Amino acid sequence: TYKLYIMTFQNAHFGSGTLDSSKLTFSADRIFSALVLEALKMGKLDAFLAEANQDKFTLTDAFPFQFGPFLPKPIGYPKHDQSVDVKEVRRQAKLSKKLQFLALENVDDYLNGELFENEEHAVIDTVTKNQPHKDDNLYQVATTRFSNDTSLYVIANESDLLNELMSSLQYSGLGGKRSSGFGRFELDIQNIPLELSDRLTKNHSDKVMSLTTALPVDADLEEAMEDGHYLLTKSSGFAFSHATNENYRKQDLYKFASGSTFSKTFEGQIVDVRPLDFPHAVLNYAKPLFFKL
Amino acid sequence: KKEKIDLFYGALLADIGKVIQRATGERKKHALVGADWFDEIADNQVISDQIRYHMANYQSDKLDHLAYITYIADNIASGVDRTYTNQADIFNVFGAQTDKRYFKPTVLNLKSKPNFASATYEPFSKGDYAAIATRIKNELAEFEFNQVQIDSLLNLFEATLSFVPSSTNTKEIADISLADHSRLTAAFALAIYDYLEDKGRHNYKEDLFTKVSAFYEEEAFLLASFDLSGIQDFIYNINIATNGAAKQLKARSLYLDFMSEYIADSLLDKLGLNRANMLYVGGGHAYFVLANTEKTVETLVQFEKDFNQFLLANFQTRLYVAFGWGSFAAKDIMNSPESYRQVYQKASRMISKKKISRYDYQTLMLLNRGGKSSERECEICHSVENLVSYHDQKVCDICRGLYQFSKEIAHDHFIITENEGLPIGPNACLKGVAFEKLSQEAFSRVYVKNDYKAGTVKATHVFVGDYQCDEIYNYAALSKNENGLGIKRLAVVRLDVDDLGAAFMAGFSQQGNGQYSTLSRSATFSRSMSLFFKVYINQFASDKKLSIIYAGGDDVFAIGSWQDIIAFTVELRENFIKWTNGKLTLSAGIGLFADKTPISLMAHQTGELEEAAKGNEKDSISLFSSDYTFKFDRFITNVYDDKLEQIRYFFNHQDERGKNFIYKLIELLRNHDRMNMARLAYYLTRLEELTRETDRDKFKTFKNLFYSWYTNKNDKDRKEAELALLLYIYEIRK
Amino acid sequence: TFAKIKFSAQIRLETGLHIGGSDAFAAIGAINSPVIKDPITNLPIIPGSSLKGKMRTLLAKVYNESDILSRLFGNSKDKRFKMGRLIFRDAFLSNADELDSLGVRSYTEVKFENTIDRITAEANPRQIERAIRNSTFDFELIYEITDENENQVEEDFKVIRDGLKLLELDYLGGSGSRGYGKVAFENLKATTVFGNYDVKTLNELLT
Ligand SMILES: [Zn+2]
Repeated sequence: TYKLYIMTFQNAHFGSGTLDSSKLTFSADRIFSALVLEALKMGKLDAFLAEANQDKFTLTDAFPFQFGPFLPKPIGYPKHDQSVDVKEVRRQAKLSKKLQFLALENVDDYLNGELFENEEHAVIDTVTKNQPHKDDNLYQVATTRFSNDTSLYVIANESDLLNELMSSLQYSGLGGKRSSGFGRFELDIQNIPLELSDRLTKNHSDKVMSLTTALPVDADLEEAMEDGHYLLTKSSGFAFSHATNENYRKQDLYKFASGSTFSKTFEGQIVDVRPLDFPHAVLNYAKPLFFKL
Repeated sequence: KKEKIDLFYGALLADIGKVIQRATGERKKHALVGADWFDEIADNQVISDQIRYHMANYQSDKLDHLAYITYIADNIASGVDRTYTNQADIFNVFGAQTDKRYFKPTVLNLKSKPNFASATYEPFSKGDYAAIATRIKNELAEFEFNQVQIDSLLNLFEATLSFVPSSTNTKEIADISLADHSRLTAAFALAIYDYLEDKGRHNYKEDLFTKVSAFYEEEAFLLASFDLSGIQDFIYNINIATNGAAKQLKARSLYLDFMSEYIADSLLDKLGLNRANMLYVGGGHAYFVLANTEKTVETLVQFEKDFNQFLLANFQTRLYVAFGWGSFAAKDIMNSPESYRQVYQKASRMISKKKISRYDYQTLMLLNRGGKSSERECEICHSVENLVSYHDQKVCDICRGLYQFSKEIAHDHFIITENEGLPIGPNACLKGVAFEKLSQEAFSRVYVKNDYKAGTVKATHVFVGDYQCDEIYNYAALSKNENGLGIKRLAVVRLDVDDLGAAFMAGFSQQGNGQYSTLSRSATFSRSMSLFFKVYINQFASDKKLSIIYAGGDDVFAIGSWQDIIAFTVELRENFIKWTNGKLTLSAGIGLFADKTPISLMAHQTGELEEAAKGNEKDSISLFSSDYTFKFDRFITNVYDDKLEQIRYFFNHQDERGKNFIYKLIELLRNHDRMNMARLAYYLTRLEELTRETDRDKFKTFKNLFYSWYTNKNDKDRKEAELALLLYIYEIRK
Repeated sequence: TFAKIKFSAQIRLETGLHIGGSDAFAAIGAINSPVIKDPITNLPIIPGSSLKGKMRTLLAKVYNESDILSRLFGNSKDKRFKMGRLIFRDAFLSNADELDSLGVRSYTEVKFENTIDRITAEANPRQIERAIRNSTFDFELIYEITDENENQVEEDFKVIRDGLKLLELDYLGGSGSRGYGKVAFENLKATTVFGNYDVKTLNELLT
C-alpha cells in the first residue's frame, strides 16, 4: 500500500495466452511468479513465502505512468445518468472499448461523465522470426515496444527483500522472451500521491474497484459475484520448473480481471494451481488491493 | 399446442387474397378472395374463417373464433391504424433524401442477376403477377397443416413475395413487402395467443374487438434479443504455420453461423414459436418477438443457462450467448419516437449488463476445481479435453470436427443429429450431408444453404456467402493470363460497410420526426442487407477466379487472384451503391501478396489496410499499402477506368517506350519534390522528340496529359497516376 | 553466491547489416527487403534473438560434443537447463549523432543488387536496405551467477569470449555470405550490477 515501483520497460512480451499477442499489463501473477523464481536462485524462497502469507505485503498489476499514475476503467461505471446524438453514442462505443486506462486526476471526473479519447502508448508490434535450415521454423513474437514516456508501476508494500527482488528484476527480465531481449527494465521507486494513498483500501465496503486479478475465498464469492461488474481472465499456461524433465500445464485458473467493480469488498487467496503429482507448489497470486470509487 | 397451428396459418395467410385481386383486378376485399381461393387447394374452416373475419369491415357477425386475434395481429402489423404504385425501396426514407426508387415486382432465383430499383418502375404492372400467382398455387399444391409443412411455406414467400407491395392505397407505410408484413403478423399472433392463453382468458370478442384499446396498452410483447460474444476472435484463432489454411476459416465462420441459427431455432421450440417470430438473425445478434409472460421469461433464463453450460463445456469462455428482453405494449405505432428507441434500449442494456456479470457462484467454483493433470495441449485452442493424434500432432475435439466440417462444407444440406460431427447445442451435433444420403440418417432439423426450392423434407433455408472457383494455392498461378500478362500474386479484400451500427441504431430516424424508424422497416432493411451480402455476392463473383472465404453482416473477406479481386471489389461497390441508393458507403482494403504466404500474416495486414481505409474518411479503398488510399468515388472512375484505360490505350499502340519509361515515371511520381516537376518537364520533352517522328502526337497528347496530372496541385490527381502505373506494370509483367 | 555481471560493448559495423522482418508490400520503386527497425524512433536495431541464435549456432560448431552450450543458453527438454544462465538485449544504435558528426544523410542505405541467369543471361534486380557502415550499437549481455553456477564460471568465460571472438569472424546478419556482416566489438567491459562479486580479474581476459 506504500510506494509504487516505476519500471521502465522499452520492450516486452506479455502473453495473453499466445506467442502472437501481448498484453499491456501483467495481471500481478507475473510479477509474483518473477519474485518467487528469482528468490530461488538466491535461496530466499521460504522467507518470501512466509512473508507472502501475511498482510505485510500486497501486490498490484501494472498500469501506465505517462507523467502520472493510471488505473483501469471502472468496468460497468458510469451508470445510467441523455437522449441526444443517437449517432454520437455509437462513436464512443468503439473508442471506449479501447479506453481501459484512466489517470488519477480524472478518474473521479470520468464517473461524473467525460470522454478521454484514449492516448497511445506502447504500440504492439509483431515481428517474424525463424530457426533457419530446420523443419518448422516460423513463429511470431508480438513485442510491446513502449512509447518513450511510459512506465509500468506495481503498487506494493516496501520491504527490503522486496526491494532486493524488484531490483534483481531490473536485469533478470520480466515478460515473455526474457532470454532474448524482451521485458528488461529499470526501476525507480517514487511517491504515491496523497489522493492515491488514502484510497487503496482492503476493507472499505461500498462501491469499490479492484486493482489486481484476485480470486475471493469460496465463502465470500457468492455475493462477490452478486453485484460485481467484472471480467474473467483465464490465467493458465505451463508451470515453469526445474524438477520435471517434461513440461506440464498449470491448473486452469479463472480470475476477476483488474477493473472489476465490487460492492462490499472481499478477501483474496493464493490459489495453489499445482499439477497432479508435482513436487513444489505453484502459487498464482490472487489477493486484492482496492480503490474506493 | 393443438389450435396454434391453424391460427398461424390463418393470420399469416390472410391478405394473400391481396395477390389474387391484384392479379385479376377485382375490387372485392381480400378477406373474401383469399378465403375463397384457399378452399380450392385445401379444406380448413379454421384457416378460411380466419382469412374471412380478419378485416372486420366486410362481415364479422358470425363469431369465439381465432378470428379476433387474426384481427388484432393485423392491426399491430402496420405502423398506423390499418393505388397503382409498386413497392417502394427501403432507402427512400433511409438517412438522406434522393430520388425515390421502386421495385420491379418479380420473384427470386439462385443464378439470378440482381434486382436493383429505379424511379422508372413507379406505375403498376398487373400482368407481371401471373408468374407469381400460379407459383403460389402449384408449389403449395398438395399442402397440409403441421410442423413438417410449417416452415417451407416461409421460404416460399421469400423467393416470391419479397418484392410485392402491401396496402397500395396509403402513403406512409409503403416500403414494407408482403413477405415481411405477413411474417410480422403471424409473429405477433402467436405472441398474443401465448400471452392470453397463459393467463386463462378463453374469449376474444370482449377482450380483442371492443376492449382492444385497453389490451392495446397492456404490456404484452417481449422484444427479445440475443448476442453471441466472441465470434470474431473465434474465427481468427489461426496463427502462422497452420494446416487448414482457409478451409478452417470458411468452416469456422459457417460453424458460428449455424450455432447462431440453432439458437434462434431451438429457442422457439422450447417456446411455442416458429421461424416467423425471429425478426432478424445474423452476425451474432438476433431479434425476436415473444409473449410477455413468465412462461417465456423462465424458459429464456433456463435456456440461456443451459446453453451457456453447453458453451462452457467445450469452448471455455471463448464464446458466450447473452440474452435480453424489453417489454412493451402495442405502442410502437404512430411519445411515438421515444417508445421504439426505449424498448430497443432495454434489451441492449440487459445484454450489456449480462456481458459483464457472466456466471453464477457454482459454475465459477466448478470452473477452477482443479484435479486436472496435463502434459499436452491443443496448439490451436489451448484446451485439454479429448486430445487425439490428428496428422502427427495433438488436436482437440472441436478442431477435429472442424476439419470434418470443412470437408462437408461443399454440400447443400446440413442436418443436426445427436452424435455426428460438430456440437452446436445440448445434445445436438451438426453434420453436413448430400441430398441422397438423407434417407439413411435421422435428422431433427435440416438447413439448406442458399436455395429457394421447395425442398424434400420441408427444410429450413439459410443463407451463407459461398464461392470457390479453385484452390487457394492455385490463385497466384491463375493470375498469369493467356500471354503471361500478369504478376504472380494473389490479393485479399476485406470489405466492410461503414457505420453499420449507425445504420441499425438510428438508421431511419434521419428522415422525418422519428416516425420512420419502426419495426417493419428495420426487419426489412436487415433482410435486405443479409440478402445482399450473403446471396448476391456469388452473382458478382460468378465468373471470377476467387474464393469468398467469409461474407455477410457487413464484413467480407475474400481471397483470390488479383485482377479478379480488384474487379470484384469494383463490381461490389458499383452494385451496392445501386442497391443502397448511394447511401451506406462501404470501405474495402486490398492487399497484394506473394504465393505461399500464410493466411494469418495475410489476413492481419489486410485488416490493418482496411481499418486505415476506414480511418482515411468515412469511405475509402486502401489498395495494396497504407499510402495508396483513395475513395471509391474516385478509384473506380478515375484510377481504374479513366487513367488506366488511357495508359493502356497509349502504351499498347506503340512499340518504342517499354517498361523502362513506366518505371522511371513511377520513380518520379514517388520521390516528388517540386524540382521533380522540372525534371519531368525535361524528361517528357526530351522523349517527345526522341520518338519516331511519324507517330509523335500520340506521345505529345500523352505527355501533355501526364504533365497535366503531375502539376495539377490538388494532391488527388497524382497518386491516381502512380497507382494506375503500378496496376499497368502489374498487368504487363512477363 | 549470487550476482549479475553484464557485458557492455559498442558493436561496430564494418560492412552493412541486413536483418529482415515481417514481409511488407513493395510498391515498385520501394525497397523489397527492408531492414527491421524500432517502431517508435524509426531507427535500425539488432534484436536480441538474432544474437542469441547467432552466437549459439557459432559455438555449436566449436563445442559440438552440447552440455556447455545447453547450460549457457538453455535447453527446454533438460530439467537442469530450462531458462539457464544468459540474457541478451537489443542494440539501440548509440551513435545516432556521431553519424551526423561524421556527416551522413539517412541511417540506412539501399544497396542495389541483381540476379543473372546462366541460360538467358538476364538480370533480375533487388534492393536491399542496409544499416550503414561504422554505426555503433549498445550491446550488453547479462550473465547471472547462482549457486549451481559455481565452480564452472571459468569455462563460461573462455566460451563467451570465445563466442565474441567468433562474431568478428562470421557475419551476424542476413545475406552474410555476400558481405553484410563484419561486426566488431569495442569497449568490451564486464561490470557488475546487483551483486557482490568482483570482475577485475575477468576484465583483463577481455581487454
Ligand atoms: Zn478448439
